[PDB]
Amino acid sequence: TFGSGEADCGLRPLFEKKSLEDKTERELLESYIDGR
Amino acid sequence: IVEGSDAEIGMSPWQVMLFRKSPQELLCGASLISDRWVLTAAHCLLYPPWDKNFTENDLLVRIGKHSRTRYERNIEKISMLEKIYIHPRYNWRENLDRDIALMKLKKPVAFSDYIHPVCLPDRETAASLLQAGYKGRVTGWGNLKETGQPSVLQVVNLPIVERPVCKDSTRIRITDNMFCAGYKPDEGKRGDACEGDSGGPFVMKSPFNNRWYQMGIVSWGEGCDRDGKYGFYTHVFRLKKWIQKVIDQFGE
Amino acid sequence: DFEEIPEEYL
Ligand SMILES: [Ca+2]
Ligand code: NA
Repeated sequence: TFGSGEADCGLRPLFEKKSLEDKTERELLESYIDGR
Repeated sequence: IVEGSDAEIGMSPWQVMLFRKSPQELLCGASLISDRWVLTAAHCLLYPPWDKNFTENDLLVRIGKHSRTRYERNIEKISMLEKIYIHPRYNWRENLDRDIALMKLKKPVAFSDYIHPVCLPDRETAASLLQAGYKGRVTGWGNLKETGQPSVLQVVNLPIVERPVCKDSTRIRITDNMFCAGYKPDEGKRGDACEGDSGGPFVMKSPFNNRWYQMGIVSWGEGCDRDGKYGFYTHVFRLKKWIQKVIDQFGE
Repeated sequence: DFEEIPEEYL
């Protein structure tokens, strides 16, 4: 809703909540000079 | 979206479709930020040069979709609006500066595996992710070519571009409330938003806490996927105080 | 091109 995020915002039911990844998110994380 | 691919089911659960009642047609894209508020671009509602000025009663919001033309029974939700709020200083006379609007739904929507809100960035998230070279994602049911419509939601990932390069690609005066994204002619990768994608979200995934944040709103471009040209987006973090204000002034 | 939506949403 507002200020810095909210409750359970941004965590998708079919992906993050089940620890599953979509086919191109790796491309994004790899551009933030790599993530993990 | 030009040169993008079909989305996966539940990939962008915050994607919203602004649909006109008569004639029944796709107007723009929008995003769900809570159970009662939707965020979009003001030019999707008000644009006097073309006699465009929509009202509450002329639109419907469709949430939880995948297919572009079918009524997805038992999956999507259709809501009516209670109020539309356009930014007080939206500049439609010169360069679409502050192209943002908030819409309040008549009743709260219930979340599901296909309907979930995206997060709005905080100063620190904005600072670390809006950097030249970092990629974001845009989604929408807009055209596939400049001059060709998809059956399903499309997706494309694009890099943010350095401000000088954005300013030297056009004659329009760019402001601090806009950023541009896209590939350079020299990068052999294409992609862009096109007619029908305005109002939709430009999102990034945080490597610190794994959440998806909405950093921009599709605002304007010159043609679709032209070489030497880029797409321009509204800078959500720079307009956040306006956002907070109407929400805790008119609801939650 | 769009499919009809149920009447209680108009
Ligand atoms: Ca220029
Ligand atoms: Na281009």
